[PDB]
Amino acid sequence: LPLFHIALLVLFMVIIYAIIGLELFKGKMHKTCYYIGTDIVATVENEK
Amino acid sequence: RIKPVFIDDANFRRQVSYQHAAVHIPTDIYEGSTIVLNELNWTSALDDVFKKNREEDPSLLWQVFGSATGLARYYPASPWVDNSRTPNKIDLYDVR
Amino acid sequence: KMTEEECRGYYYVYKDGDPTQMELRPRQWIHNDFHFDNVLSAMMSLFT
Amino acid sequence: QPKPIGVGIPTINLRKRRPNVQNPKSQEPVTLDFLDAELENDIKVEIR
Repeated sequence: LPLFHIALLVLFMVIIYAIIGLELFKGKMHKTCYYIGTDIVATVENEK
Repeated sequence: RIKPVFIDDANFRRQVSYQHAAVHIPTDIYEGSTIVLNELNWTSALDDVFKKNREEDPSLLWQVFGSATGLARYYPASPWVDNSRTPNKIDLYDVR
Repeated sequence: KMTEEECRGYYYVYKDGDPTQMELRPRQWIHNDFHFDNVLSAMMSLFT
Repeated sequence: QPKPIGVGIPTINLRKRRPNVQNPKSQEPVTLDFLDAELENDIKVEIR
């Protein structure tokens, strides 16, 4: 019963940061390093 | 190892050495197991038969003993077409 | 390979899990980084 | 001739072939039937 206001303060910080990130980084992480003329994404041993 | 002399021949469009027999071991088989080093120890008695077969009929092409451990001992000695990693083409040849 | 006498030589790895796209790698008997051999190593591991 | 016997039509996928992965070449024998090396009559079948 007492943890109400803190949860209501977290629910709006998540909502504010979601909208900020939606403004700034929307549709930016969509290109990557493919092999030339291929659909095999190029990485190294431990690189995601 | 052995550093062979490798004259160049016809009847084999490559360079062969009639002095000893060459050995092929699959790439993913260690040469240095106890099983492999025991096949290389008793197959060394084949080279006299290899040579005698070849001297009775000089028109004879490869002679090979392909062993059940992966080895292939052939005569006359001649470098394998593919070094596994010295060029970027690795070879998958298993005698079995 | 399960003992150090077997873990010698080379072996094939398959990229993307494809049986026709392989690479040679020397195989080596590797020790973990946080192991439990002595009590100092066990204590480091338990710390992490 | 000194070339492998072909089966079907070949279809390669460029977009799935890494540049340096050493795909195997061939191991099949050259088994060319008799009635596929000449024109096939009803008499050549009986000779065969």
